[PDB]
Amino acid sequence: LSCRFYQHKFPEVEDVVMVNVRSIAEMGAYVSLLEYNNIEGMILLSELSRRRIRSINKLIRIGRNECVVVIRVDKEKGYIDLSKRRVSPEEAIKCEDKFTKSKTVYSILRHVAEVLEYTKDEQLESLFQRTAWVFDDKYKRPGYGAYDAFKHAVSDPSILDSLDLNEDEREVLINNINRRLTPQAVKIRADIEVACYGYEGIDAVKEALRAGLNCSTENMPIKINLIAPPRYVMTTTTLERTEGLSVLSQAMAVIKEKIEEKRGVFNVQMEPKVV
Amino acid sequence: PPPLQAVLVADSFDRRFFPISKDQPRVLLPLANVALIDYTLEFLTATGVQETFVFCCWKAAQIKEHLLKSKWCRPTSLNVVRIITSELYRSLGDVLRDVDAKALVRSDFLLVYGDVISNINITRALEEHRLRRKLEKNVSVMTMIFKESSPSHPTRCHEDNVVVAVDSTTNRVLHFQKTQGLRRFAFPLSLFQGSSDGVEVR
Amino acid sequence: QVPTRKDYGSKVSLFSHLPQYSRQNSLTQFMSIPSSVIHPAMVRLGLQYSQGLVSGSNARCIALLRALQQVIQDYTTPPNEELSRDLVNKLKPYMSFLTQCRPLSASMHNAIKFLNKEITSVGSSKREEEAKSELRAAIDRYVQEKIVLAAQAISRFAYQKISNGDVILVYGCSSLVSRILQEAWTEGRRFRVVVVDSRPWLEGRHTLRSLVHAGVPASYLLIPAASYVLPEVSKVLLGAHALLANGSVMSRVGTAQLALVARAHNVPVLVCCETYKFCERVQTDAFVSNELDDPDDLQCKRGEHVALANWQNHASLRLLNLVYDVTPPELVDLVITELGMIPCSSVPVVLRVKSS
Amino acid sequence: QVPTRKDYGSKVSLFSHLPQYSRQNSLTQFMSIPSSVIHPAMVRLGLQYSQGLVSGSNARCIALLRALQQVIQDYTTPPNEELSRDLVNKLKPYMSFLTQCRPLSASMHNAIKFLNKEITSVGSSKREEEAKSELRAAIDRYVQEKIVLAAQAISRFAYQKISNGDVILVYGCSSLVSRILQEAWTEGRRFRVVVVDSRPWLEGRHTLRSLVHAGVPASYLLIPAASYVLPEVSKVLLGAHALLANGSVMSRVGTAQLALVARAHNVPVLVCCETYKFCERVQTDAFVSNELDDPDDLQCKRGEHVALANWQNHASLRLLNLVYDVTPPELVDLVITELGMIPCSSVPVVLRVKS
Amino acid sequence: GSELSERIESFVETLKRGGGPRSSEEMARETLGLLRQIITDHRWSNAGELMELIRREGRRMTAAQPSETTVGNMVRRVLKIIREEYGRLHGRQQESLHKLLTSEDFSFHYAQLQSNIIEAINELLVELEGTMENIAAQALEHIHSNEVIMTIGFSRTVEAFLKEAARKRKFHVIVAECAPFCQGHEMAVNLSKAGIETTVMTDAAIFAVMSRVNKVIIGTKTILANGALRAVTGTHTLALAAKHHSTPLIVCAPMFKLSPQFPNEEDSFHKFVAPEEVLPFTEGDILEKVSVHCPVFDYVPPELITLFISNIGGNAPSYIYRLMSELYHPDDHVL
Repeated sequence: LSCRFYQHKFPEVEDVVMVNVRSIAEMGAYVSLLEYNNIEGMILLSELSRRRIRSINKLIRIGRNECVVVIRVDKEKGYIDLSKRRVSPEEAIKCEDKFTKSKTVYSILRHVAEVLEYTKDEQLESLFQRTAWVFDDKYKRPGYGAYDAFKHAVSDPSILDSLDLNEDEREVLINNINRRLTPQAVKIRADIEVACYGYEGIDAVKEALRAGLNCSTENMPIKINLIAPPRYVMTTTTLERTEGLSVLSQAMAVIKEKIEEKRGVFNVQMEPKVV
Repeated sequence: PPPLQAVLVADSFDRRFFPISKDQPRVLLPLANVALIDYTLEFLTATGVQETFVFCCWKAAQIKEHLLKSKWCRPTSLNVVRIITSELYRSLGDVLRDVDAKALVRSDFLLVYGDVISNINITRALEEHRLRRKLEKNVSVMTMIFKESSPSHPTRCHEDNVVVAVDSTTNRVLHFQKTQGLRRFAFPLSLFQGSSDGVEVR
Repeated sequence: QVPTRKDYGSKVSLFSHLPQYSRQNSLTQFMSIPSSVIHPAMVRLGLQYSQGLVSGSNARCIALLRALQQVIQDYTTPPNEELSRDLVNKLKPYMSFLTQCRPLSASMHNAIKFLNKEITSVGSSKREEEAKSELRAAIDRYVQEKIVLAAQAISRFAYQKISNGDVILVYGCSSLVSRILQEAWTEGRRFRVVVVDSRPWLEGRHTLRSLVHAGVPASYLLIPAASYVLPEVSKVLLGAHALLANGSVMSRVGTAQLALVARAHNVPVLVCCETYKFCERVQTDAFVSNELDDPDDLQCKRGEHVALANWQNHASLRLLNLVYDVTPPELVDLVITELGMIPCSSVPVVLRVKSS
Repeated sequence: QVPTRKDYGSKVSLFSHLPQYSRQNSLTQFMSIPSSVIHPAMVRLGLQYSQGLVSGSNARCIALLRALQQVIQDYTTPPNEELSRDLVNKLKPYMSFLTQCRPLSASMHNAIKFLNKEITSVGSSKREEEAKSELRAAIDRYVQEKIVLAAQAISRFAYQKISNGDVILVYGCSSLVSRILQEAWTEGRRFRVVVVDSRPWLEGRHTLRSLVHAGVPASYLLIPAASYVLPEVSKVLLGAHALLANGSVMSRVGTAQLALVARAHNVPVLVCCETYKFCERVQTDAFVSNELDDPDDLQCKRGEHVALANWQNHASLRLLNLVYDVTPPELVDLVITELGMIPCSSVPVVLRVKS
Repeated sequence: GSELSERIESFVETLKRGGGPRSSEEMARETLGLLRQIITDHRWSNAGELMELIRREGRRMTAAQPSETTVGNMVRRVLKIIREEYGRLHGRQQESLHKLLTSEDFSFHYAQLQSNIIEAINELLVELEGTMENIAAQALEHIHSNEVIMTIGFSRTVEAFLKEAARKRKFHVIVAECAPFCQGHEMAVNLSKAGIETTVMTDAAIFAVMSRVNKVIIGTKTILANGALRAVTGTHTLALAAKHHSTPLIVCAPMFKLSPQFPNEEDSFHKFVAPEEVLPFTEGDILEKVSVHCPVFDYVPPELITLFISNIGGNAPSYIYRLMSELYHPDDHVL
């Protein structure tokens, strides 16, 4: 029960690919292209490193995933020639990201096929062809297109409605997409010690706390609570932690300005951070 | 838990070093070409202390000047040192009263003197103290550190020799006294009424 | 496919990790007469390895390379395949069968590695006939420059050490030592040779006959009596089946003993070997890697009775027939190669300069 | 009959022929409280042997001889019996019990042989109290002239080998070495001593304390670091539990190792031993004859855990602590005896002139 | 920037105060990562300036703890990598007679240099991943059936060696505890959990038991220029006993433990620690007059070593001079 991650059965010249080493030979290293349904490949002895290499075991470490570009492809003999000395870190990291998103797509579609109890691999191939490759061709970008399409369809299932698989199949796919790729939950917490030893001490502290809490945006209520008599804690479970940290920093700055205006003292015990 | 803190009393409120201490504080006396304050600061830093308070009264200017040029006052030091001076200090009790007055500490700080040579890591002792405090709900107030030794060692001076009666199963101090000039030690019976199961005299 | 040869008798507990066969048991009794799985040339080569018709390391390497040239000549590339990989994949079972017939030697291992490298380097865009001809020519050049010219150079180098009126002690049978002695005698050196032999092969009679036919005065004795003749021996010249990367010399079973006894009598030790027998592996004893010959070869007739006739009946009785030993580098003075006269510790250095 | 002591734990395959007991398990659990089968002095001596209260070879021999004197004092010959062989027959089970408590040492073996020869030599016409008094006096004289006078003579002989400003390396604890060093310091020689110790007994602290109390400068280190201090060491002075007929020196486990490392550093080796510890037996290694101590003594607390706590749970794990080892005669330069300074190969000669 | 300096301070403080990282492999990995960060997160114009910066950082790190030679080895490996890259990308060594008979500057910034260097470092890190497995894979060609192996102390490389060998053969292993830090107990119990039939003894019985030992397999802390070893204490005695009985002594050590220094720095060679382990503080007054020394390392001459097993295979101690000539440059020895 397996299928290719992309529509092409064989990679084209100069495509950076994930491989998994399985043995060693005189020519080089046998591998299996993971996203091409475990077809065997070859990393040549003469392309392992830019420098002078002594042995195969120096760098291969059989049993480990590796990011290798391809130079020569021969489909009639099933010969695919790879190379490591030509890849670069940027290509390596983008290949890893592309591979992991394609793996997530394959995992969700395999789960759909399993929950629909398709024993034959041809049925799984048909399901993977109807949904993934349609969007991949529509966006003209293999790998990226499918993952982006499911990410968009997790919120609005209108795109997934155009699929012509089935009603139960569509329901299962929607449920899997909404239960797998919708982990939107983040908490930003901070601690601030603000107090004023003035005439209206408690009043100024309450006013500063209210002014800080008023800066809370929609779907992000800053639940300020008193941890210790001199120190309060701001906690807010809001997604998009990149914006949450900025919101917490702005609220802390506003509270500090309000406290300093009321002739008081304020300090930041702990900066905003995730839970 | 908050970062570990430490109160470092940089002035011994007793004159055991006349006339040497009349022109140089005992804290700045070179032991092995290195001042005692450096040794105790290194001990505090190596054991995980992240904030240190030095309370120096006698010749506090020299101590301040020496500390400011030391390694621990650099911006790269993980042990932040705060220098507080006052001419009104007369004893360690005054230092602790000032600490409570200004509320320097929040929980489970370290009390050491400015002339302590050590390499002790207090991680296990601190964990035991915190666990005991959590289980007993704020009953254990202090955990004193002792070193296994022999009465005949040169380090065991007659002045600071101490005999301690403890509960062997919970490491609780039940009685504590100094043996300066005493040829015979005495222990009250009230020790044995509570922890009759086990009592040790060390 | 080809089955596995059956172990014969009971092995020593310390040598239980090595295969031990019998000469009577042949692996070809379970293979088709017009052999298909194994090439007929390889079948004949394995048959004459197992029966002992080819013994010397140089002879074994030459026979392997000849049979391998025949295999390459008969080889035809399958459709929809590449020669540079199919040839190696086809050759591997032949090597496994040859190992089953008799464990491979260092020279054969080096030759196999050389041919694997040569085949791997064959271009994918060249004609089959050209590739086959180039492989045959490469095998011929390897044989020439690694045996013939090497032996000539080693003889020329060893002519310097051999002086007039000295005594040279040789052990076992080796073509290099015999050629060195014969050439030295031809050029005008006058000397004696003492031949040391050992059971059960008794292959020192080959070099004894060669020296007698060459006209060199010779003496013959068994190895236990070696300590008797070393007082009048001036040099100990030995042949090596392999040189290891740590300097240790792998050779016949008695060789190391001689070196030791030579060290007891203050006699210089020379080892002559060709550089293609240099091995990058290392071993410190004759236990981790060796070959157990037929135990029944240890039986000897002393009078009218054979003591070890039915040795299988005694359950606690074991026989081992070792064929190799390892000599530490501190018991060897000279190594004579086609590169020149080197110390015993320069073996890796040569291995470094022959690989680049 | 005295029950057979049970072996504790699993032994090494190469040492399966040697007994291995546990310090906690004693024979007296299966013995009458008022000792009847064996003399109370003998059971007391066996208990203090097994628990380790008597360790030194000379101390063990002296304690055994005192216990034997106590046994002889209370001995009463049965009617229609002769003392000469009845006493030996009575003593044999005592020796068996003592061997059960802990294997006998060379000094104890020689003392037993001497006492048996003395008892056999007692005439039949001798009257009981005179024979007992003669045996007691013979035991006392043997102790005197074989320990005290021998140690004095050896200390006098070793005074000439010790010069001013030299370094002497000693191993373990032995009364002879300590006496030699203290007397040499008293006479006026000035030197240093280096004390080498080994686990688990750690008995070098005894001689370290003795040297400190005597005033001799001393250094302390464990056996693995010995190869570090031998560059500055001038002589290696060792004590011997026994000298064998082939010249081999049987001693504590690290003695032969120290001799080998000292030979590697070109340091002379002196061995001090009394002629009553010379044995007619020979052995070429520490395997054929040795003693296995309690394996649980090897457990040590490093940090907060004992790595070998439940070592018997692991089926394939064995613990080995030898008690003695054998130094070949070629690693020893001097043997200092009351007869003088002799080569290591003259041990049988002494054995020839002492009988 | 600031984070790089903070990491450098943390590394040097961890080095000079106590342990960390636990394993030598992890320490080498951390050193290489720190060197990579220094190369990237810092501005240098010429290759010589980068070499000077690396020299300063390596000098500080080695002065933090001279006994940890792996940091210096990584620094010198990085310097050699820089030299090789500059020479290859600028023009086209090792002071031989050939160069003397047939007859430099490190200026001239080239843009392609830096990235290349990084790649090389990554390659280095790659061979740090499979080094232990590479060493262990060749254990079956050195252990035969019913052999008697002897080991001193705790070594992860030797542990992997024996655990891989035990999957197909039965043999006996004796472990001598390395007093005072009896770390041999941990290795003994670890081997016993694998059913290797292990025996434990104190390291005072090395000579007595060597007569029945077939092979000695040990680890090491540092391999010196002439093939000598800086090993745990008691290893010199073990080697002496093995040489006396002519039992081969195998050293299983990776290639990053090779240090181009010679044993003439005897003063800092051993690491002397508190004498509490040897003689406890509870002894009393005798501690006033007694000198106690507790070295944890000792020097083993190359003549007592039979073989060197590393991730590149087997070698003799006579070949070590070549290996370092392929790893470090002669001008980088002093650093």
